[PDB]
Amino acid sequence: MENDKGQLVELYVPRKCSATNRIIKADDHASVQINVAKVDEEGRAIPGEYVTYALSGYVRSRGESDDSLNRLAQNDGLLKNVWSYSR
Amino acid sequence: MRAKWRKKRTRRLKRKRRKVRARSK
Amino acid sequence: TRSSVLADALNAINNAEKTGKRQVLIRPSSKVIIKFLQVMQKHGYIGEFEYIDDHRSGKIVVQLNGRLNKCGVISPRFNVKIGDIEKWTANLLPARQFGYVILTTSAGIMDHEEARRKHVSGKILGFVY
Amino acid sequence: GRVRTKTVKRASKALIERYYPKLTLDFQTNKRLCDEIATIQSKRLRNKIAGYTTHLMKRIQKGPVRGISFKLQEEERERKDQYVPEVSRSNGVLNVDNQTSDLVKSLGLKLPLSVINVSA
Amino acid sequence: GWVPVTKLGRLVKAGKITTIEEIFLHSLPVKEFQIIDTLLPGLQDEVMNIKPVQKQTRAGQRTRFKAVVVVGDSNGHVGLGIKTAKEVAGAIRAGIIIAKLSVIPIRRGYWGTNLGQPHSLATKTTGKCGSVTVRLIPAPRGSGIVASPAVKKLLQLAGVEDVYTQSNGKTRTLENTLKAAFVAIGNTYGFLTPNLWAEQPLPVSPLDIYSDEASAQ
Amino acid sequence: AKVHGSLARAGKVKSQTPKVEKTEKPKKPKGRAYKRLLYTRRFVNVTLVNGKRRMNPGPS
Amino acid sequence: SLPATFDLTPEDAQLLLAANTHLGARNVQVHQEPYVFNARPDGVHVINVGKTWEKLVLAARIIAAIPNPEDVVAISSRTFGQRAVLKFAAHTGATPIAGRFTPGSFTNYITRSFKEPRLVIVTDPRSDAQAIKEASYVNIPVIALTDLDSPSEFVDVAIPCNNRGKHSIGLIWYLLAREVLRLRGALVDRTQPWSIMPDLYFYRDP
Amino acid sequence: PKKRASNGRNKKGRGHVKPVRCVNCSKSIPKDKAIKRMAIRNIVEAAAVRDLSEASVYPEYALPKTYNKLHYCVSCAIHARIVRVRSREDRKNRAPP
Amino acid sequence: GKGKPRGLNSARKLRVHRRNNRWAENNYKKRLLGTAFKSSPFGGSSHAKGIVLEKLGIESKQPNSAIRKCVRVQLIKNGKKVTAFVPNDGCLNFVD
RNA sequence: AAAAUGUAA
RNA sequence: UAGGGGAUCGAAGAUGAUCAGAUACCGUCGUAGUCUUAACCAUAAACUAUGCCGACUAGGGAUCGGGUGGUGUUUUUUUAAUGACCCACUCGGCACCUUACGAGAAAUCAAAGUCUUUGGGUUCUGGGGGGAGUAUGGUCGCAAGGCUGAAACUUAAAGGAAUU
Repeated sequence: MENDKGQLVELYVPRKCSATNRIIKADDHASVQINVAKVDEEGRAIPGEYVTYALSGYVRSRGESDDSLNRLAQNDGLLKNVWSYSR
Repeated sequence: MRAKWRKKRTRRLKRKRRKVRARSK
Repeated sequence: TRSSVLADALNAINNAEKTGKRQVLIRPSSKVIIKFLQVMQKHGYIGEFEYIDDHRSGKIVVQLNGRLNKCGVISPRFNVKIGDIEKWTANLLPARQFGYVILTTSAGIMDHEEARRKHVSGKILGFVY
Repeated sequence: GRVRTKTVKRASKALIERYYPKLTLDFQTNKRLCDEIATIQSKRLRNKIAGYTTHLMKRIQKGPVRGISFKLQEEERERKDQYVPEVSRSNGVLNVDNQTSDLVKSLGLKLPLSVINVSA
Repeated sequence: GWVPVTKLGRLVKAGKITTIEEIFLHSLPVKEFQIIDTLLPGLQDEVMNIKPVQKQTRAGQRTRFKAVVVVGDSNGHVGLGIKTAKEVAGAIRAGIIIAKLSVIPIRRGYWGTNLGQPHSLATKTTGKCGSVTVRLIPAPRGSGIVASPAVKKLLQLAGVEDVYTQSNGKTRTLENTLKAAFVAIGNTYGFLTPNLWAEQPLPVSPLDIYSDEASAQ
Repeated sequence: AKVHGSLARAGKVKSQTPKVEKTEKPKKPKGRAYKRLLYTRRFVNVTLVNGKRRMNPGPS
Repeated sequence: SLPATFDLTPEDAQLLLAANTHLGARNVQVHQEPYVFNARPDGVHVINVGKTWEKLVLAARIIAAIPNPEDVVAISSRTFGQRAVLKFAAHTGATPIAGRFTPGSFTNYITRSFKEPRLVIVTDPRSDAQAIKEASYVNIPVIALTDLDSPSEFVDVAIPCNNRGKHSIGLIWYLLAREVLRLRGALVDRTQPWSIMPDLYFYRDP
Repeated sequence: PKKRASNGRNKKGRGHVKPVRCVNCSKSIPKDKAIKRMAIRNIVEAAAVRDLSEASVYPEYALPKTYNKLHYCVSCAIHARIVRVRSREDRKNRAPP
Repeated sequence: GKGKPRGLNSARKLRVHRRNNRWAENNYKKRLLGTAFKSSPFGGSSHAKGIVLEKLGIESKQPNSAIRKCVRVQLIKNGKKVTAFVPNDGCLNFVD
């Protein structure tokens, strides 16, 4: 989204679903962003160290936010085993 | 009205004019 | 019966993105459907596929992302005359900057702009975006 | 008909929840108690407030009252929350089946095995 | 005399967010009308038409007033104001308040070129309502807003210039014609386009970092 | 219905009305001069910013 | 990311067996819940205790990840977990709403029940279907303690519990507080017994 | 319009049934599309029961019962019988109570 | 398909049913049937002439209550006696 | 069990 | 149509009451008929008012037929063996429950979904309502009727779902 002389034209930049690659728009009142704080030594989650996860409004309308939850959580290292891809 | 009665009306009316056309043969 | 095999593979794919699938499965697959999977893959619409080999027709499990929205077919196989390409872009293509109409030519299964450089023509397959 | 309305239950409720450390089952004191804390308009009106609360005082002396409290009873609730004085882990250890026997065999420890019969 | 409520309303009365783009960015909803005005001073009006809606009673009748008003400006901001009040005057004032609670941004670029300044639309989008489908097609500069008299002045206060429209069904109805257009422009940002196929960091919410000052008293 | 009614009123009300004529009214220019007076008498010095617009108001 | 010693523990797991939180459901088993450790015959199932610790420690990363620890709603439909939700907001500082929920606690800012949350918690996702729609119109995280029967409609995290009642509700919220302090709080290590009593939670008669 | 997915009372899987006769007016009604209730009562009333064990012999006697099945025609079950109709969502109820 | 043949060689099938469905038109029917060339007081014309047969007084219907004040005509190219409507206020004194 | 009807206001 | 049979109910008809009238609704008798043999007639709110095949989008339980497992039970003479039932699973099914992000005028329907993000293959019909499924010819039929199927003229409504 630009023009002949470069520059970023057309205001406003919407988000996107990290589980469905489906853009997050404002008319969705059912999309939830997760804020998982990254803990280190002696615990301490840190007030500014979080991991964001995109789970759209349609995902909640079916209850599938739990499937890609284990999916998106397992590969980053917060879920020791638990879920299995190969089924 | 009931169209079952409208089909009984025309039924006898066609049969009536059928024997009247046979009076010319 | 089973007439257009390409239209059936796209069938399971239409409702696949309507749910948010990360995978799909086609059947029974032909040579034509193979070169079309490479068309979307070539521009970055879908991902890579894996054709499972069996002693029948065949099956392909394509791993899709979420960039693809609508994948359809144009039945039957229509005759194009170079002028049909510049009219069909306004026949169903969402934009004038993006979108590809793939068809069948003698030199291979490609789109209108690639067939533009080589002035090639033949029949028609489907639409992509 | 002769039934209490909105302003009756409403007003009788306010007085009892903020001035409970008083009151009795007497009419001449509960009536003059309405005259010592708040302000009214007429007498007949004031008489109805007092009569409905002597009715409520009789149900408060019998334990719990439906819809009313003042924090004093939440502490009273903690006292009578411990019953039993005997217990109902005493009889044997674990009463199971043949199917529940294979269950302990896969994950547990302080849960022994005992077989039954069952007819499906 | 504004003084709102919630963390959302107090972080706007504090001046931590002067852009309405932050609202639409995190998909967060609206609750107060006066908040959308502290972020959008240039909001203009345009009343379409009022049609008295009647209801029967054990005695006779009792008609109200169905005022169809819209808001927004020449940029990308529009408002949907549906109101049913006792009087025509009350339906005008309270109908504008409702139009603020339903504000949404619109997408439109060029017909097929890339020069400068979005003139036309982006893609083929549509919105339905009851039995009225309204498709939006991109048009070249120099043309005009091609549609009905009502949907024409609607897109005028939408910020767009060139457009085409094709309907199917019963369209003589102001409500469903314009309610389906409110849907067509809402789907402008609901269809994946190549020039927007890069992954975004998806920033942390303002009411998270500013959730320290707007909590309580 | 009635196939044969009464035709005594062929131009009844037409002539039973009073006789009033047209006086010689002020001259109005033709063409370009005429549209010059519409441009001012509706936009420039306007008509009346009372509610909306009137070219044929009331008795006030 | 992984902590340090927040892995598999013999003491933590044997206390979950004294809670009966490993007992499964019956004829019912909702599709999205294939978290079993052997199918128990006679119409029953089993719950993986290691994968259940995972659910509790994850949603807890979202608990202490909220700015002010007071805007956390602790809803309870079950009378069995009413004193349990009162003790959770009593150690962190959140807001408990046990008993009557009332439509207008997330919406309708005119009432004294309305509170703007950043994290929501539910006991029984079946009967609390009203608190489910509340958060689904304002963009806020939803937690639910399901078994195998309760449908996970509009929820983010669905932990495998025992909503049947008994002592299962008081066991869950007990370890939830011990975790909001282990990671940024008044906690120290793993060899920490915690002075608090679990028999203060649970249902007490009458 | 159509208010019941069964129209009257079931008709899926066959497409024809033998019509029986109403017991009150005796109007021919389809087998499955008719109403029949259990009349699992006693021989007498709740009073003349001890009067029987008074005149009869044997120890305490026995006391018999009588079962029956009443067939109606919808018009009969409403005149003052098994009906009282229902509301929109309450019509879909399938429990005896 | 949805009720139709997308057949390359079934071009005539589409042509067959099309003509039969055109007969359902009130405008197409009257056009190719030459309705004016048969009956209709106007045989291919928009203007015609007749002769006054007599002076009538036909009235109106609902939701009204009044008279129409009419007359009678007669085709020259045909010979068919007809009836016409007299416009304006009166002017029956100029017909005859 | 029986118990119909409605002039331009 | 022609034979046989022909209890019962019962178009017609008869008849006592019923109504102002009663050739209806109520009672009673009873011709054809209701059954079968050989020919016909070929229309039904003949409906799931939903044509035929093909694929996918849903959580689950019932339930008929075949199938596979279970150191499950019943039969006992005896471990048996089958047969019966239970539970897991499965195709062809007969339907249902809660939703449907979908579609739909609405009611609603896992189809009436995959329809402006417009095409799997294919059949037949309607194009405001009347007039009128009427006319003429034709055509099958013993007849009744069936099949195909108009015109003149008329009118701004007919109509469908749903809220008060």
